[PDB]
Amino acid sequence: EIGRTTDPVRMYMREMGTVELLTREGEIDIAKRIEDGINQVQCSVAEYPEAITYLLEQYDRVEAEEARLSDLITGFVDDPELAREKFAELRAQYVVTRDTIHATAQEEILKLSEVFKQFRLVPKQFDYLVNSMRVMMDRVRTQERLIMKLCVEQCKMPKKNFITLFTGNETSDTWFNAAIAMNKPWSEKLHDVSEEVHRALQKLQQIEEETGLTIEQVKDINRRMSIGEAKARRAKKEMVEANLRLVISIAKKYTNRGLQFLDLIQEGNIGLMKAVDKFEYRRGYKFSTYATWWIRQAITRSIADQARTIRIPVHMIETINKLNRISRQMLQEMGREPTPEELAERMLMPEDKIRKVLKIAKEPISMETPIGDDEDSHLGDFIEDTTLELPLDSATTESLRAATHDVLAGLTAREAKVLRMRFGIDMNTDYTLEEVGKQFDVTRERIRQIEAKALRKLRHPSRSEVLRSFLDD
Amino acid sequence: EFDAIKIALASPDMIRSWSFGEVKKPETINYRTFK
Amino acid sequence: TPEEKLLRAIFGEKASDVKDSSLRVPNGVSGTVIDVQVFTRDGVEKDKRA
Amino acid sequence: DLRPLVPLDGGRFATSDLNDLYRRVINRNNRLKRLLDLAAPDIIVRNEKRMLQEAVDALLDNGRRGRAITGSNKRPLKSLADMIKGKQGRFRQNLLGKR
Repeated sequence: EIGRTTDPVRMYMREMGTVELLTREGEIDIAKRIEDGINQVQCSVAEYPEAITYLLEQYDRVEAEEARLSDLITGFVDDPELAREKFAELRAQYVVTRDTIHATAQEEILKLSEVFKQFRLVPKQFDYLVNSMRVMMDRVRTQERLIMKLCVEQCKMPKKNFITLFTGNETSDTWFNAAIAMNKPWSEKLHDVSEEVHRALQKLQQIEEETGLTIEQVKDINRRMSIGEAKARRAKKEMVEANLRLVISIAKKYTNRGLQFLDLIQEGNIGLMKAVDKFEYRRGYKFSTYATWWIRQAITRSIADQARTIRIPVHMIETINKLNRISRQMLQEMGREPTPEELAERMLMPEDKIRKVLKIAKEPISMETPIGDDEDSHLGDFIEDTTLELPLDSATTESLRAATHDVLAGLTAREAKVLRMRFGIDMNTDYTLEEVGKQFDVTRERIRQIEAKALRKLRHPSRSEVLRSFLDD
Repeated sequence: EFDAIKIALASPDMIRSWSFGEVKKPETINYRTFK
Repeated sequence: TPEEKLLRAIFGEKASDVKDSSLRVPNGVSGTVIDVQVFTRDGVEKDKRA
Repeated sequence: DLRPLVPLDGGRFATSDLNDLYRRVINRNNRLKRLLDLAAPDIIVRNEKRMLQEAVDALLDNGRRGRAITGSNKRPLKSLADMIKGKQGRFRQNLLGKR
């Protein structure tokens, strides 16, 4: 309905002003939904016996004096060993459940979920094991792709009947193999793909081996997984897209710290996400008071992080901000302004760290700062490179090269060689007198006397006086 | 040394060619040392 | 540089850690000094002429 | 060394605006990666992609966008194409006639 603009804050305010904000207890039912999502994921976790045994393995591991239980469990609804008794209960339940190789297997699995899912579980453990479950889904889907490529598009199987025997057997050698003697266009075409589909069926039966419950169930578990995930992400979108405006307020609270507006908004938005994933509904408490500290700390860590073009840590910026507070307090309580060795009593720092902190606080200058009187000569036109060498220096160095060359010409062969090996003259890195005796295979102290004698001759008047003339002292 | 100067677009392959690294972080200097 | 180590070894002078950056009168200018003020950082101890 | 950060006396620094524009782009890009890592709602990733588009567009020209993003001071940043174009770019100033 609008004409146009660019002003990305404009498009942001627009796209966020679609949603109505909220309604009290609507947010609580949204948190109900997010609890529903974590519920479905934890349920799909507990109904996996392989995940159960993995958890058991980790439990004993950390209980083997390897890590605190917090690396195992973020506690239960209870001192420790409550987890130890819970693990004894679930260990007995699992052994009794694997003692049913279909008499009590499903009742036992519901019982095991209801005996371990009561209290809690580690988030990082949750992520690892759910990614393991997604590994099982990887094998599931890859078996799907393999048996579909090797059946329909490769040799013209009907995929309808192809899964129709997949629906009901899915793992054995008749839903595929009894197809191979169906005498169809494909049936006399599956004879070159027979071995690959055969081995794929072998790996799917290994899936059955490594999962317990049926492979169709191995996909139904992560199917409920994904459904609960959608249940969470939907209405998590609702919560965040509602309180974006709350984000915008405190984002405007910080507009001139050297970090543009929408950067602050996005930082606060990430803080809002982190709040919503941690937000509790059962506290019976208002959401905004929970989101506010989160967004504040996020935005502040941002503005300490990447406001200046030279990062100083959170501690230095906190010290600097305290000094600014203390100065804006002290300027009127004294009257004109405080000096650095006056804040030795107002703040309790060593009275020289105040010096360095005052030194560090300034921002660098843009090198195109318009210099005075509005000539286009900027500061960039005034920054000389103090790294180049003067051409007088270059000519001095090269002429010095020549002088030493024709001096060392005025000596023997072994003397000149010893002095080009001892000092790195016209060669690579300087050789050691040990390397001297290594390459001439000679006496160390006599070589030292050799170079002392060379130095003695080089002391000679009318032989090195121009050389000392090189010495500009 | 060279007869002419050529200009064109630069494929991402090309810009990966010129690049002797991948700048990843907004740091510039270290505020105590200046390395 | 190499070979200045050589010269210095042949004459043995000290590589003083201090580099000269003393304020000098610009070229061509030739006047007379008529006031010399010295400021200080109050933590610093005052010198003789100050 | 073509967008230097030479030190000035007493601890100030002289930076070129290409440094600030690059830092803006790197910040916004890393934040976009950090957003895709958490899979935020499409509103936020849309805003971030707009922000990245604008940042790269300003680093390229710092015009074409109504209000060129000024530096700390309220002056517009000399973008990269503001080192080529015009009476102050390299062409008319430091290549054709030199000190």
